[PDB]
Amino acid sequence: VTVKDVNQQEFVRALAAFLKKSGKLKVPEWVDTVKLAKHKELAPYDENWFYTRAASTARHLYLRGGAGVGSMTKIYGGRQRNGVMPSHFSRGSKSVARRVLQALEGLKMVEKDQDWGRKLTPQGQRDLDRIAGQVAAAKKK
Amino acid sequence: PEKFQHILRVLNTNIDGRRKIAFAITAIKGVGRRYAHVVLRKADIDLTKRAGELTEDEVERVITIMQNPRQYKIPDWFLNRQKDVKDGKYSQVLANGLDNKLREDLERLKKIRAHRGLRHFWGLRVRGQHTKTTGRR
Amino acid sequence: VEQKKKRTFRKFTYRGVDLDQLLDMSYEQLMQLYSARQRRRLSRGLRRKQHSLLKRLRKAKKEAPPMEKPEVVKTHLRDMIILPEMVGSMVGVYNGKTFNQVEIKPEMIGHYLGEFSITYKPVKHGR
Amino acid sequence: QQLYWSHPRKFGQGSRSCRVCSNRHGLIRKYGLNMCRQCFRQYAKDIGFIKLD
Amino acid sequence: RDKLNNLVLFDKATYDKLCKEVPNYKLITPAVVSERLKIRGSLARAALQELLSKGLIKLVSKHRAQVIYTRNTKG
Amino acid sequence: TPDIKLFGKWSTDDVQINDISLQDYIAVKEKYAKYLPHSAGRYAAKRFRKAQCPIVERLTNSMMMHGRNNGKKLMTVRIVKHAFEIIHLLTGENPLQVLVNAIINSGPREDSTRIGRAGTVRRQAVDVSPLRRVNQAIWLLCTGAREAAFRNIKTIAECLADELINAAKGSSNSYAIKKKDELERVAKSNR
RNA sequence: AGCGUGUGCCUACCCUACGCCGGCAGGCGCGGGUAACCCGUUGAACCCCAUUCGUGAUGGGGAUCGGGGAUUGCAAUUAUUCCCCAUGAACGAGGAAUUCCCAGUAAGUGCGGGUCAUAAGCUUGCGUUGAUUAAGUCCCUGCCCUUUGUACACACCGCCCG
Repeated sequence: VTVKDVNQQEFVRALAAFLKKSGKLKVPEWVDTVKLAKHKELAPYDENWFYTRAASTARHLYLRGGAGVGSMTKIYGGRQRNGVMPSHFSRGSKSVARRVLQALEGLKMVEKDQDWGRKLTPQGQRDLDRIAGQVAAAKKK
Repeated sequence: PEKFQHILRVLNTNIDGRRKIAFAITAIKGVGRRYAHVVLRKADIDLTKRAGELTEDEVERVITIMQNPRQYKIPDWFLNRQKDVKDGKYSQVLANGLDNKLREDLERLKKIRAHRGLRHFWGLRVRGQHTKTTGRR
Repeated sequence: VEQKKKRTFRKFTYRGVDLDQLLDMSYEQLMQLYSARQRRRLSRGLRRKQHSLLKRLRKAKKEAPPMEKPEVVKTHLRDMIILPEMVGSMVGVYNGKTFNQVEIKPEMIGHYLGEFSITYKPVKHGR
Repeated sequence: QQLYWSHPRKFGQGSRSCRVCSNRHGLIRKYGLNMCRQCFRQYAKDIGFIKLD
Repeated sequence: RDKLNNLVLFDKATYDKLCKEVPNYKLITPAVVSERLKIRGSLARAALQELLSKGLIKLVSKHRAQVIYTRNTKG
Repeated sequence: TPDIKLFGKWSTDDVQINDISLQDYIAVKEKYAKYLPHSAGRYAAKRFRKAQCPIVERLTNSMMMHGRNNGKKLMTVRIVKHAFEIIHLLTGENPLQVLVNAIINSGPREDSTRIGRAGTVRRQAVDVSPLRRVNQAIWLLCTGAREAAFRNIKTIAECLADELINAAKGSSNSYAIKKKDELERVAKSNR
């Protein structure tokens, strides 16, 4: 495995947990309260979820040259039920993603990229690749 | 596993116990779903279960948070009554007390004789809507 | 409206703030609190311009005897926001054809003049 | 001089017309042409808008 | 009709019913457990994941949407 | 895959349309085994061509019905794949054989047409073509499964299996079987 | 993913990536772009999926109303609109009737353009996912083909008896 080698769900699942063990990520004190998207029906069932998003994003950046919060809000953004009106896109929160981006920096997984947008760092690139291997290794099944 | 309660009361409403807590709570006037969901998360409960389950302990703990939400990392924007006016509150009205304040507010602008008030009094509409074709039955 | 009890006795606090306190600031410090729509209107209104009106209010507040109501002050500014400076006055509030006359109680605060002069007429189905 | 005589004209239907005919209704504002539809129908050949499908 | 009311917490005796029955059925999903007992559906679920323990029941597909379980692994 | 072209994982070979005449608008694969009940499929242009279409897919298509469900083939393919698995657990066999059987058993042999008849319009017993027999059967079973599934906890894959199995050996438990017998009974009178 | 779109404009003004603050709504600082250069490998949405729910108008549904946050505008009160909470309706499949339709077609599903300061439940295309079903005929309906009848010819929605 390149991270590209591992399936997205298991990769994210494994990394997100690894982050949880590490114990040092950092977390707008909120996270108990927050929905994550105006579109959103209820907050996240796994109140633990902050880690999962972080993993998801780290993987998301590693794939691509550089990304920023607006893109993430939309990615997270689902369809919002206008009620009487037909449903439409609504890019998902900007505080969570930003905080995610800021926090990741602390670990050095990602760093400000040139010309705007955060890019993965070689430190992160190394870190993701390492867990990617661990996941591949676990088993067949 | 275990059993008990079916049928528990919190502050002046009867709450079906069979039901899931978050949903179970939402009988209480002023506890909508986004509410009750966040209250419970604050109140430390295994989210995974039925209102009929849980302890007398956890219950007071839900109520205590429910009527002092601000004091528990619940933001004001999550709240029913921001900006009171009469006291410049923030607040989150609950239970029998929502019907109450609803009455107050309607009275207020009926005293003052404002057109909205008048509308409520005749039992028409107060947002800008056309009244020619609908709300007829 | 000056002394122990005399007149006073209707109270009303606006936003935790008291009418004693209300009646003493600047409209500045009032809109600061909470109201948000009314405050933006006055800021943007601004430059502001119901100037003469506000002087017409104080004027007739003066000439009014010493006990009661008095004469009133007319206007077409439906979009005006009631602020403590106004309270106790009497406003002729136009609706299209009529000027409805309304004393502004302290409760109204933050509301728009238009909300107290109904334009339309209830209506009719049977009759 | 007559300070009296105008209220905002910056925006809305009232801020524009037909360069051809004054009409403030059914106005083609795309590509900066600013012709009312009725006129645009009559002038679309001289402007260079031709029927193909 | 069809009004369904469900026992939403374990009653001992209903715990016994579960392990001493379900080996009977060839097909078991949420619905089976619900109809044949009077299980919540929510507490059906938890009984399925538990049953798959080291199984009374055996997985043949738990498509997100659906578990589909068979009888235990007998003769 | 290279040895024999099985189904999701099921063999086409050795399934025999146990019913002369029907033979052949039920399309298994007198060579045509594929992999998935989904295809670009252009059946519509010609009147016949539909027969070419694999019966499995034909069944899957009928599955995605009701305005909301239109165009959800992925959903149907998913349901079909599950149903075959449930059917297999229930009787071994080839569930595809089970499917074929239900189809063979359900097509109304005889039917009725609303012949003008003067007044008190009577109905004329007529025999029914094999294309119709196939077309009608697949409806019946799908409408059967869909109708059952709707207010019950049970899933379409399951209800489909139940409709398919009961029909494969005509249990008459099935909605479809009862419907077919009703249509046929009507055909016989009238005459 | 695709049709399309933009400022430097007949007279006031653009599309906006990216940092920060805010739960949101949004606020704020930048910097490019007369564009096949930039917004935008339009990283859309259905969908697919690992969970929860469990057949309860319930978590289906989002009406109505209350309070509150913000955006457009000089001015929004008769809600322009948006959000946040709360209040959480009818509706559990639709009689008489009746529209439209043959292959990327019906249907689901998002997007962009027009309106536009602000405002989409609209219209007007576009791609995406994509069937069932006649494969014909003149029965009903509508219109034109002969032959034929007609006291009709403002033409059957026409011209008749006490």
